Amino acid sequence: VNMKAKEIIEFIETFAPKDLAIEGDNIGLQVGDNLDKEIKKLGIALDPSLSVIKKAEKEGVDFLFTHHPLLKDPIRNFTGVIYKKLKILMENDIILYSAHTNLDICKNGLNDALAELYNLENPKPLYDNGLGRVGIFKGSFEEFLEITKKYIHKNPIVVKSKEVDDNFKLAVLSGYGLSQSSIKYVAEKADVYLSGDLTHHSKILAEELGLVVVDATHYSTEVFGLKKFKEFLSSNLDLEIISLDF
Amino acid sequence: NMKAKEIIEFIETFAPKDLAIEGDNIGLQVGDNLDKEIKKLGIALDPSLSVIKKAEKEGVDFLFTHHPLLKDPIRNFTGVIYKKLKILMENDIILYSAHTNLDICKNGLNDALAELYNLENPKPLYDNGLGRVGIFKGSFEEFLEITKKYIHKNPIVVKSKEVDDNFKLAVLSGYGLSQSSIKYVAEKADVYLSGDLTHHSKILAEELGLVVVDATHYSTEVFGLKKFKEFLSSNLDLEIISLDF
Amino acid sequence: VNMKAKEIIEFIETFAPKDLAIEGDNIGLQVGDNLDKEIKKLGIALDPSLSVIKKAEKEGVDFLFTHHPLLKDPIRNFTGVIYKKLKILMENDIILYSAHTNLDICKNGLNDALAELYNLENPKPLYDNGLGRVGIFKGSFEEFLEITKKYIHKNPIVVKSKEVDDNFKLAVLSGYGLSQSSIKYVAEKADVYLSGDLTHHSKILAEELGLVVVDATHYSTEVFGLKKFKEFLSSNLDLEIISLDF
Amino acid sequence: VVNMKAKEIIEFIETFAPKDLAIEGDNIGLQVGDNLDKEIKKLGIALDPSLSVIKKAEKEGVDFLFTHHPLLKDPIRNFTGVIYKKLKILMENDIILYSAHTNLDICKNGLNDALAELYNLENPKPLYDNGLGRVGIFKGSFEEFLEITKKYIHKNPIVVKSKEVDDNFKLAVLSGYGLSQSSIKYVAEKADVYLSGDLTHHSKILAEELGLVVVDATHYSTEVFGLKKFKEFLSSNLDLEIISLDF
Amino acid sequence: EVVNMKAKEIIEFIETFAPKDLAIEGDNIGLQVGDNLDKEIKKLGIALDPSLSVIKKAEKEGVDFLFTHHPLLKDPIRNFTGVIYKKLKILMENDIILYSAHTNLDICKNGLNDALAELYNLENPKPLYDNGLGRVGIFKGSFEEFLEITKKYIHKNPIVVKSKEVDDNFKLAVLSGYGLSQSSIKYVAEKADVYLSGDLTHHSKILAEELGLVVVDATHYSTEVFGLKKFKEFLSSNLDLEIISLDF
Amino acid sequence: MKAKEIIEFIETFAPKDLAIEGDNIGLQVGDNLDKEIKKLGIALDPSLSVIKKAEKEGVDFLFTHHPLLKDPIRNFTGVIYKKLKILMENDIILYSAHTNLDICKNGLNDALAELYNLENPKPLYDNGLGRVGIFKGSFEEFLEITKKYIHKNPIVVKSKEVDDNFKLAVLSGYGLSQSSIKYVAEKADVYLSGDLTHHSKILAEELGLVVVDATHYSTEVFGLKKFKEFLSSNLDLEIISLDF
Ligand SMILES: [Fe+3]
Ligand SMILES: [Fe+3]
Ligand SMILES: [Fe+3]
Ligand SMILES: [Fe+3]
Ligand SMILES: [Fe+3]
Ligand SMILES: [Fe+3]
Repeated sequence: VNMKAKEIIEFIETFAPKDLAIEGDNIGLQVGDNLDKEIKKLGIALDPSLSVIKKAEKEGVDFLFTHHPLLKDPIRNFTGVIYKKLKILMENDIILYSAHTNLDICKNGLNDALAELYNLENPKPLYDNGLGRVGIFKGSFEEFLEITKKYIHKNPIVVKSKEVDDNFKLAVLSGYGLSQSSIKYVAEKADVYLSGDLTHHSKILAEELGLVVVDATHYSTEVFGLKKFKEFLSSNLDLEIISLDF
Repeated sequence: NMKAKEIIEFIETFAPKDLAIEGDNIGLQVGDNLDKEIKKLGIALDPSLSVIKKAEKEGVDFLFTHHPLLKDPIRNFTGVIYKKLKILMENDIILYSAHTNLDICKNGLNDALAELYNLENPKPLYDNGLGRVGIFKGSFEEFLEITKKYIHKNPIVVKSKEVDDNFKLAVLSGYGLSQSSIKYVAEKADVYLSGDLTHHSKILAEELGLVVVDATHYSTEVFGLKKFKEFLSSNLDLEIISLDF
Repeated sequence: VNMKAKEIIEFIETFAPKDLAIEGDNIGLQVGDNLDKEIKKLGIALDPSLSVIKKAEKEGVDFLFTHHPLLKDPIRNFTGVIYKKLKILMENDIILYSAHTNLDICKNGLNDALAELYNLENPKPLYDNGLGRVGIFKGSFEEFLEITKKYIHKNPIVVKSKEVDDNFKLAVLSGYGLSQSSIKYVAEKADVYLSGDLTHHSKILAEELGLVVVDATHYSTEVFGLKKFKEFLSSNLDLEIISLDF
Repeated sequence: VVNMKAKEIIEFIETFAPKDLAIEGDNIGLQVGDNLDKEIKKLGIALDPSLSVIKKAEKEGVDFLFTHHPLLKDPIRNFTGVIYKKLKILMENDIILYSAHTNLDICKNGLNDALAELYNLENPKPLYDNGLGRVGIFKGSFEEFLEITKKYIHKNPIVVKSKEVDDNFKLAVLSGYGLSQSSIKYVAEKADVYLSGDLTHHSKILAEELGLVVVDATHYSTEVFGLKKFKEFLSSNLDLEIISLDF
Repeated sequence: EVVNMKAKEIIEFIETFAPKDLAIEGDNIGLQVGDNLDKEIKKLGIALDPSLSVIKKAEKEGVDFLFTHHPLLKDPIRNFTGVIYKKLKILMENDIILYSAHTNLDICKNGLNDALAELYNLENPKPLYDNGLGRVGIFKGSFEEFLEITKKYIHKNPIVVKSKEVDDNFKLAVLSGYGLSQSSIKYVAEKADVYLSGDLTHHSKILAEELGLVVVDATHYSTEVFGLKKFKEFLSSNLDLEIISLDF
Repeated sequence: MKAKEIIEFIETFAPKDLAIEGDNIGLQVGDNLDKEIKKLGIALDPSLSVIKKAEKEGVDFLFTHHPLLKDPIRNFTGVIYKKLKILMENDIILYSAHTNLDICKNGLNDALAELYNLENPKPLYDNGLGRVGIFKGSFEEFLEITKKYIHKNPIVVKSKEVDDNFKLAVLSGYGLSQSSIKYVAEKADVYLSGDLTHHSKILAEELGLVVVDATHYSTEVFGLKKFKEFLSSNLDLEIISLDF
């Protein structure tokens, strides 16, 4: 009737194998010791934030799955916010486990979810490492925008660098894909780039290159696919599953 | 009648180059003969392709920008950088930048923000001299109204906690909302006004209880740049126009 | 009535200022959040080992002072031994604070304690960074060994590289001072080197250089001064103070 | 005689000297240019994209400037002085500047092969692992080797005569700068005589210690020999006016 | 029967037994000091360390080829004074060749780690590390029997960190030389119940106790000399050459 | 004289702290510095032929400008074996003063500045390497001095015309790196140094810097001869030169 933590981890890693993760990505077990324990309640979150972790404790979550890792940069002192987070997780024996870029890259992962939403014709990986998707959007720019506003984020920032003809090349990248080097790279591959976390220098670069950029936010472009992932888990596992920051 | 070198001298008197932080690519970006006579000065935030085309169109012969032309060095000349350099060289337009030295100098871009908010006892925010922090003598709502009226009509507010009157306000013009900046400024201020907020930084601010106001990179720098432009206009017998503001 | 964690820390840092610590040394607060909390029982240990931390919990220690830091190398995952250690400290809100090389180097610190035991004439810092002491031992090698056996370690390992005349130059370094580069450096400054943690290649180097090495162990050469430090805290603070691994 | 698009010239050149033959880090390919559909009437070839070469190109109506050496080895982020003057000339005239560097040194019938064939090296092999240089037996006397050097490459090469050289010796050749201290040490294990360019003092001393005979026929002349072969090759195959600018 | 050998023939024989490509990355194996390898060799000396006393003893005993396990230098130098001056002077004055097989001798079949694995009759032995250093397998006996073997054949009073109880038929890891660094302790704690090696220091002792890994320090010197004696016997059996040991 | 006293005299003239970062100056090969020295040899290079000659002529202390090794080693075979064997077997001390001798007062760069009688000489680089000042004469007069005192057939890169009373930079040894050409072109009309190579020649032409390559060997040996005379005037020692 009940699942062990290691069995949940096994199921997740079958869906999104850890070796799909890009170099250096802190995927896998973040916080935990005994993985033979039976799990009462699974929580899903975009971020292992202090609010999310307090909510997990509040809601009786003992297996906390997040997309973003707890720490990118390693530390050797435990004070302030990280102290408050670890204290809640350790005192309550809550396991924290992450699937980050392996969940972005895998089949039916976060980037596939976007490609399917826009029904990309002949989709291909955007980067060599498997991040992102690119293909033809069979419709007008205005229809593309409507889908974006309806399903992802209502007031996306649009950098309308040039006019966009019907049946354009659409690149999608869930999360933060709007770095300067990404703008330069994707400008060679697509007419329109849908992603998150636009900043000023990247906006200027897109305008110079004629790449239309749509910032539908880091949060919404990932949560769209995370919601799919949650349904997938719910359909397949005999486990109570809740979302914490979406 | 003014030579390019005396415009440069005037600017460098206001914002000495050694105020720029280590590694900042400040000073002459593109140019050769600085004895050249300058009839029309253009000021811009960005040396973008459209700014450079506009410079050429308006007959600008000295183009001042806040952001340097290149941050990372290159050794091939194709695409966008080719198009930009071709316009500058073809018209012998001098391109000169004052970047963090203009952020840091007295009455520079960060001081302009500190003065707008009338910060009491203002101090540099970082050791390298970037940013300002001091007491805002008023309510958070009064601080917001000033922001909306003079800087940006609808800033993003990450309202991480309640803010009492006479709070500590830190300001940094441009991009000051990196993850390490959020962590640092959270120890020094109740409210942080800057530009270019992204997701991980928003989350950090909420965790730390630092209220962040993103009035955009563009608007927080342009506010002080306009003041810098009027200063140049008051002191130089030169036609001076702005190109991207 | 009770003193706060921050005033215990202030007292310690007055004796051994953090800026005395050598470059890269992970000194100061290791684990903790609220330093305004009141402290009823201070525990002192050489090592923040798992057994020391369990003993702290068992004995009701709320402020754990150790000489060695919890971590030298930073981490970004929390499992196994470090998980168990942090869990005990955090669930019980035990503060862990360390003074490492700043306690080695400061006046009347661990190296001064050794120099004073041997009544070194005109003692000087051994290294430029302030680690270790060197001066004249006004007596015979045999008298020096008897002092070592009575006060530090009952059976020290002696690498008797050459004969030692009376009134020789003695270098002392508490803890691990017997690295290969230290042997070479100290051989130019002393006839006899008293420290801890001898290994094979260092023994050979000492023999080649004619440097007499006395390994009284890493543990005993630090514990000697740590006891002095504990007495000093006990004399000055109105606090219950116990030792955990000595 | 007809006009060619710039991209068609680049294609031909890269067929002869593929870019993936260039050693790690070498800045080969398009140096300065945007539109490669540009129509080319006159191709200029040079060893160096020097200021005098580029001025000569402008003067002579060159539309496509090929050089062996890249314009920049180390990247820059300011454009003043000499580089400003060079770019201004190239951009004002939209002259394309393209380079094939070590990929031209290494390819079949490239600059090093040209030397190896000149000396009729028996069973020639690549000298370095990366494919630079050639080494094989010279079937003749040291004096005959020197005469060949004098007749075809450079009239008065500097000879570091570290030891006597017997007939049928192992000869290593490297066009351009091949006389670094580390090259001397490496080649001394592989050859009796080393023909290259740009000898300096420490390298001379090292060669004398190791007994390696070094012949400095100069960086310029050892590359220009093969570059002339390359120019002749282009002229035979392309219906283009082709001129040389610094040789 | 007893004859002279050229140095290159000795080197070829040693490298057949312990190929240089077995040595781990960065290990300074091979020719340490020497020029002409056609040199005729009458007397081969074997040592753990190319120490000053070993090199003096080599000179005194007329050793023409000095084999050592540890290389003369780990870190490169560009000045020649003090002890290294004294050492090189003795070798060069007498043209004594100094040659080393270090981790290639640790790793090769019947090398120093195999010697330990065979001594403890390890069941189904495997390399302990990826690079081939060390061996690990089941010790078919009690911990006390393991300890008895250690005391009789390796070192009489080994330091024992008895982090936990050890049942019969436990997993034993062995590493000849210095194998008791902190990172080795952490690594081996996942692969064995008991770790036999040398050069224990305080931090490593604490870590072993935390992890429950039983550590036996039978010393760097003795855990290598055990296999080096085997190696010497092997050379003596195969080469018609006078062979002596210098620091064992 | 003891070796340590010779070393003391040299280091008083050319303190080791004047040497640039990373320069391997001081004792190269030696143990006992109480050794009695009857005969001192001076050389530019501690080459194998110099070291053989030192042995042949009975030299006890070998002073060289260039250090024995720039890059460290951990094996001793081939040429370095042969060199060390000669020095150690004979306990010949090898000691070097390299850039500290280039930089010190009346050192190798000052020797050149004094030969050309440079007006108001200044160090060329911040680290003290090289000298620059006005040459009070014609380019042709400068060339004549160069040919008579330094090197008979210097290579001249005549990048532009040179007027009388021009700014002259001098650097003994290897001063013609690409980065040096660019730097010096801002500070001088004419650059006198050694070891010219192709790319540096092209840069000098582009920049209009006249470069005179009087060779690495001759521009250092000129000042080394002066140093040898200075040692000879002051020390009661037999002193010979080995590669000049
Ligand atoms: Fe993300
Ligand atoms: Fe900015
Ligand atoms: Fe310690
Ligand atoms: Fe070349
Ligand atoms: Fe060993
Ligand atoms: Fe030199």
